[PDB]
Amino acid sequence: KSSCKRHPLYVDFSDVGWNDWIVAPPGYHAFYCHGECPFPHLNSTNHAIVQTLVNSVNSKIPKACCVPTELSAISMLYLDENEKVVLKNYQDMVVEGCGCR
Amino acid sequence: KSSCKRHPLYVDFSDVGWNDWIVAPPGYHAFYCHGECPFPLADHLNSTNHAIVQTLVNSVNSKIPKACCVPTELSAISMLYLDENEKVVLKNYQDMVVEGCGCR
Amino acid sequence: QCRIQKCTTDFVSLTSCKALRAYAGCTQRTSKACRGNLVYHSAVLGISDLMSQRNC
Ligand SMILES: [Cl-]
Repeated sequence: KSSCKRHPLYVDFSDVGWNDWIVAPPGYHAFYCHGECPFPHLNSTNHAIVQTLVNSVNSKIPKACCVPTELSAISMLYLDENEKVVLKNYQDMVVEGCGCR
Repeated sequence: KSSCKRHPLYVDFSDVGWNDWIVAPPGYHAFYCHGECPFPLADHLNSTNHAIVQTLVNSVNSKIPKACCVPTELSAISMLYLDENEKVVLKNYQDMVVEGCGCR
Repeated sequence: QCRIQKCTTDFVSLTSCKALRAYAGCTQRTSKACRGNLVYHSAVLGISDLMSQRNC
């Protein structure tokens, strides 16, 4: 079973039907997090350390989850009512790092 | 399929063998997060823009997983341990208790 | 400005095709002020997706 890490993901806005409002870009590299948070190095909270230790003693309690722990912004173009271009910075759009939470 | 929410969890330090260093308490209410981050609902709830996107991508391609239900607000607890001098030391451990869950 | 947060909390509390219809109008009202809103543009897609599954 593969452990917690980032994985590539290109988001094509036309595939998600967001090309009806996003003038630019046509998509972007968002990435995603995936993998096991095993008992035996990863970025984790004290809670994630505890839940992981509890899980190693009782399986009915799930392991910590592999989620984005460092994200970055992107800028996109849309149109206002007047068909004028508006630039906006969307926060936490790209995964820079994964961790167990 | 149940949605993302907090669930109770009492951690007994003896059960995890941490009673060999934690003088007090005998355990604590940690809680945990669990449940689906579904396409309509997940949005807020509590989620990053990435979690909104990944969720939308998943509704179009299942091979891309949904956002995950994790603690989004945590709180601290204070515990007692022994130093080398066998004297009791109080310390505040951050992010020990789930106050809230969200999709990330 | 953009009021999809108010439309969402109002639908989420009801859920705990009569609530979806009320949420479809709400988002269409604030639509002008939600022109560059990511949470709105997902809501439009979210509502539309539940009008077909379950169909009503
Ligand atoms: Cl997080």
